[PDB]
Amino acid sequence: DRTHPIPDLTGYITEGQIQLSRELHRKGIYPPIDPLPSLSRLMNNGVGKGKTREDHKQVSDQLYSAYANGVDIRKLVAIIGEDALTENDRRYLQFADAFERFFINQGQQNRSIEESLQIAWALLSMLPQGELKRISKDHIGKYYGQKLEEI
Amino acid sequence: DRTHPIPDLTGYITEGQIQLSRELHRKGIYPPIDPLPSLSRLMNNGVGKGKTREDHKQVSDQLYSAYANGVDIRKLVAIIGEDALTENDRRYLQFADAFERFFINQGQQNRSIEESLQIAWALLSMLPQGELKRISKDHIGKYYGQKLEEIWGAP
Amino acid sequence: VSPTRMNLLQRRGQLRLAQKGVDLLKKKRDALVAEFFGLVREAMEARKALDQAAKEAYAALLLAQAFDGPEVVAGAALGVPPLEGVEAEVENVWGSKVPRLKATFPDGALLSPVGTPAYTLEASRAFRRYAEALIRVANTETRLKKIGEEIKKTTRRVNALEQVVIPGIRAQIRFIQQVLEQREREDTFRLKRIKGKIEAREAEEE
Amino acid sequence: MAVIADPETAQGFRLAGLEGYGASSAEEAQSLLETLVERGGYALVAVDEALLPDPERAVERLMRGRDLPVLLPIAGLKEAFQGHDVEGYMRELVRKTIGFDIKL
Amino acid sequence: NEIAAQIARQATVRPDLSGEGEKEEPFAVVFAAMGITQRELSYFIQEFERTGALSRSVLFLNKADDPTIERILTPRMALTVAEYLAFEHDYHVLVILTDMTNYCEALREIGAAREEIPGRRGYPGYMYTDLATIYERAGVVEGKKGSVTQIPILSMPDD
Amino acid sequence: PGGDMSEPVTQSTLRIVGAFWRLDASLAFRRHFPAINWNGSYSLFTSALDPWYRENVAEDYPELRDAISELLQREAGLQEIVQLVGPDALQDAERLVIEVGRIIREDFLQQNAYHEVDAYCSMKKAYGIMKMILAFYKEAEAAIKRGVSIDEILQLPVLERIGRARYVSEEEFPAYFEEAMKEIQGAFKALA
Amino acid sequence: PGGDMSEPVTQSTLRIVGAFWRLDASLAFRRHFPAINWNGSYSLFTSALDPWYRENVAEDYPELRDAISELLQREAGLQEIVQLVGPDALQDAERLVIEVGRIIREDFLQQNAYHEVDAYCSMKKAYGIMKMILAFYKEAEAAIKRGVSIDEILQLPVLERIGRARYVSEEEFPAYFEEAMKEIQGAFKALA
Amino acid sequence: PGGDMSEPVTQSTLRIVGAFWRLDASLAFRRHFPAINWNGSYSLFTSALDPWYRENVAEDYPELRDAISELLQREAGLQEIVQLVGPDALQDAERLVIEVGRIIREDFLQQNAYHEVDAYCSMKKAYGIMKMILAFYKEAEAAIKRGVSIDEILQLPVLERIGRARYVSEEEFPAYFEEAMKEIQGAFKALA
Repeated sequence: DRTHPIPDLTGYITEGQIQLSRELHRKGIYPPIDPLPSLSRLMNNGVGKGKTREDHKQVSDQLYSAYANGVDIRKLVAIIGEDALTENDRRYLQFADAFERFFINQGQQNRSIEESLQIAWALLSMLPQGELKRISKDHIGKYYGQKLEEI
Repeated sequence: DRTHPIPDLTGYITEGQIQLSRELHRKGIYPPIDPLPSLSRLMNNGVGKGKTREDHKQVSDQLYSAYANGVDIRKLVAIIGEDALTENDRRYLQFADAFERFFINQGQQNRSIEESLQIAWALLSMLPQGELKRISKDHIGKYYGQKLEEIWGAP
Repeated sequence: VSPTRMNLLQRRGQLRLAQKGVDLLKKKRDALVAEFFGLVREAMEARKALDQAAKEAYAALLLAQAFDGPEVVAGAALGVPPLEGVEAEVENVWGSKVPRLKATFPDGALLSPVGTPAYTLEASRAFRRYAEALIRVANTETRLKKIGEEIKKTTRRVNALEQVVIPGIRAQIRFIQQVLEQREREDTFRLKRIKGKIEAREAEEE
Repeated sequence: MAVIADPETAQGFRLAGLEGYGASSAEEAQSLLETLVERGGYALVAVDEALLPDPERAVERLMRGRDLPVLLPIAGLKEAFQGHDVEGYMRELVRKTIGFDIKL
Repeated sequence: NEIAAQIARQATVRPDLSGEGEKEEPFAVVFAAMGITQRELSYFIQEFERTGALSRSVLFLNKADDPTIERILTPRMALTVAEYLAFEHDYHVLVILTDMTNYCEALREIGAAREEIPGRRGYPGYMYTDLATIYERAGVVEGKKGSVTQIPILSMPDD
Repeated sequence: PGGDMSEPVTQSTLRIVGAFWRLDASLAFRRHFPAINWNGSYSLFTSALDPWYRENVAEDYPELRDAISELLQREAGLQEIVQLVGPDALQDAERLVIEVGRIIREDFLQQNAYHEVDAYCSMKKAYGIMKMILAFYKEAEAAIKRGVSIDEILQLPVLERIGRARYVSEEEFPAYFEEAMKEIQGAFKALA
Repeated sequence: PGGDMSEPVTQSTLRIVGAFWRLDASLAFRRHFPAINWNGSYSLFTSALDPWYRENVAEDYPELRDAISELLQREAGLQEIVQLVGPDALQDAERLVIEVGRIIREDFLQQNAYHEVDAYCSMKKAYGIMKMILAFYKEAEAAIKRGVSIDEILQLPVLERIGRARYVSEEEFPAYFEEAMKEIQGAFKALA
Repeated sequence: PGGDMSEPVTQSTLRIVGAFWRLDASLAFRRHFPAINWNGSYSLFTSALDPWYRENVAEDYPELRDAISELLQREAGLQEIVQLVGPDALQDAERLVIEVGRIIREDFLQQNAYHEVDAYCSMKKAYGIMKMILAFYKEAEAAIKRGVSIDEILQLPVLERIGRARYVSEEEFPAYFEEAMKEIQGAFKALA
């Protein structure tokens, strides 16, 4: 219960939270961190030009907005058949599942920030341009190069 | 409500229950005892040979399963219709009707255990042999085939 | 919904109704699926019969225009009238109406009962069987598609129930339960507090 | 009735009281069958699978409100020799109508 | 508040339909505000002076920055004046009590300061009798012409 | 308070009274009076009164009352199917029961208190109304057994007589009843 | 406490304030900021301010505002439908409503608080953006009426123009707005 | 009180115990004993207990256990279609995984407490049975990929043999296991 007094009152004092999901644990994922209900308030002071790579904040934003659509498309696929789709709903289901299976489920290994961003761009590349309307046009011309065939 | 404290603690302490139902009551059935949510927790130890007849337990189990099936089929026929059901399903339907009209609705009579088993077997015989999957073959050969006679020509 | 005891019991009634309706819909779907798999076999059989009956008309039309006259067939086709007696019968299958072809299609009532060419005669008898088998395939496949539509409709309904209504009712129920427990706890704290207060005051006056 | 096939068989269907035609192009077929159905004086049609496999992606947009003229695919001149694969069509129909690959 | 002001502006009896009586003298509005805010009070006063009904209206204002325990007296004073006017000078009075929720707040406060046994949600146990001593001061009397008509306004807390 | 049937006073009363008449807010909102919730009410005197009824009202009154109660219970059973599949999906053998439920609920139970002739109602009047309602039901069921569609049954002009029944005065009522009975018989034997 | 609006402080505040800006967690879980639930909020001041808008923003500003609000209300209504049947089970009008609703709430209601430009937005800017969105809606509606499908509507190039309108600075927004009206007109006029 | 795991005592218990063996009634209804549901249950001692297994049982025991667990997961993640259509209409690999799930939950998990040999089992017996089942599943998968049908494979004479390993004594198990693995390899060359 996220509304029980303990996590509730703790939520008003801290600067964010990392919430764990029981579904990802059932699926075998580890560390089962589901990114929607999680938050980090102080993130913007620590990332950006001259602190991490330049594309950090916008990559995060676009990744978040893309994964959020996959969850709800995958939700309605569970009511009506998986037949009702377009070219792009296939894209979003595929992105959501590849996300849960490669970005989150990292195992016990220690990834730097650079290879983390590399995986993130490889996961965004399996969407066309134009849908990535959260990032600007320049560093997508810069970083759209690698695709996920690197595992 | 079966979550009110009184029936809740009584369920903690006792060994089962006999649930009366409003539906059987309003349909003119007495005593309106509802077999599906009722349960006796120490029944297995007091039935069988040396205590009652040796077919008691399996007969009760078969009656229970057949009644549940018939009830659900009665709910389904309202949307599908009796012409679109298999033959065994129509049998189950007619069995459930005769069950709640002869077995349950007994009135103010005093039935012994042998007469109760008679009526039970007469009802089970409405179904086809071979659908009776909880009873063993010997009991079938020994009691199956009896027809409703004492229940309509005799009180 | 206002949180009370009456509302709570009503929500529990609703949840029980929903589950006992889910299983009923599942059983209806099972019967539909039986009908569907019974139909598909005869449908592919009628399609095979059509396939084989196509070879007869094909054989008749190949050597007719080739071995016999190439233009006599065109003349006879322009001669024989077309069909406008193709009225279609209405049919209901599981509470919905589908068409059923009942084309009149006479046999001897049309032009040239026994006529001049040798292959144009027997060929005209072959497209008879061609059309008949074709309309049989039509009548079976239309009902097949209808039953499939009803099956996917029932599936959609079942999933809608089991993943939208039941969780919503469970959440409502637990919220109401929390409210009621909270109020009971508040009132008992208040009672204990007043009891102790008056007892302290009375021990003061003894 | 009607059939959009090779005109070489369409004349046989003419012999069979059923007008037919075609020009071996999907585009003209799906264009003038619009008129054909707006001139919907017939109970059914037939079309070779080659000109278009599924006549619905052609006519469903106009077959709203009406259901009497039914559309179904038929084999063509090429398949008449080699034959048809009934199972391919039946399986590709059942897969969509029930949502799974079945009967293996 | 808009509905109440509209009713007050438009209300009238129809004696051509009953046939009896032909006087059609207007109502005299008694208006009691308990815990009213400046916004709603401004709206009410401007509406009343627009329709020209201040010359025959009595007002008992208890704003939200006024003391709370005063609200125990406002309804009783308003209804005393209303009863007097009606059953002594044959007026037809229309009483508008602008918020009873605030009255119940003040009641609960003074009751819990005194440490009684509280009722359903802390509200005192005598709230029914207390509200009845206010509402039941209305109606028409045998052998007199006046009348007292009440339109309480309350705000269901969570709808 | 709050219309809560789980307060302590209503519970204390439930275990003392012999009859219990339950009002419901839904039928009350709809202006449908007496607004007695049939599902939750009951009476414990219905057995000890049967002699008085058989001697003072009509020899077969208990059986008619029991038939009506069984019909209402069956209709309440079908409501749980209607609520999830819709009323137009039932077999006509079931739409008949739902429609007879509607007819009973709005032509027998519902009663006008301000009408100078439906305010009070005798007991032989109620006997007659029940008798002809269930007579029509039995006939229309026999009809559906013969492939009669359900919709044309719901258009027979005798339903207006059955609806106007409860506005007939107590001394006019016997003629109205003896006419409506033969009319209901004819509404089916004549179509043949 | 639980985000529950029935708690005493909230219920006591709602009786004295003039506006009630309700936040929502669901809008913040998908990174839609400022995450205000436009269905549950209200404002009692909006009427006294119209004589100010008519002189200081535009004479027809209230009409724009009311039309935008009505569009949001309609899409909120019919999305409950689309939840169970998907967007293909509803006609082209509802599809257009849904797409314009997405456009409204992703190009007008959202506001990046950390962007060097988007963080602050004037009134003329908001008027211009509402005007663009409504112009496109009317044009696309006439078009879908006269026989263009939805896909060429969604593949238009002017949508990228409307989408980036909030990132254009204040002092150069008027020229962008004039050009954008030009293009909204010309992408449909050259589209017959 | 009635099986709700959310009550305070169960919630307080689940915060300190390391394993939660979930007995179930439905399993006992279909004569599956001991009625432990392998879906709700869980344990937290495995990760710490791996080395004792790697030393005292075998060097690949954790891998075999992971394989059996994933196989059961696949089998259970497929119950919707097999309830919709039935087993005998499935594909090849799906029918294979269904039958292997059955072989598992009928020859490995199930145990007869009244039998005079199966009542107890060593660890090496369990390891041997798991290795047998994994070998058979590998061979069956390769054969079905090769072109054999399932109906031959379900009639192989070694199914009754692998289904009989529950009832062999602890002394006569090792040689039994060796020859059974030999035969499992053997029937494969017939499949190729």
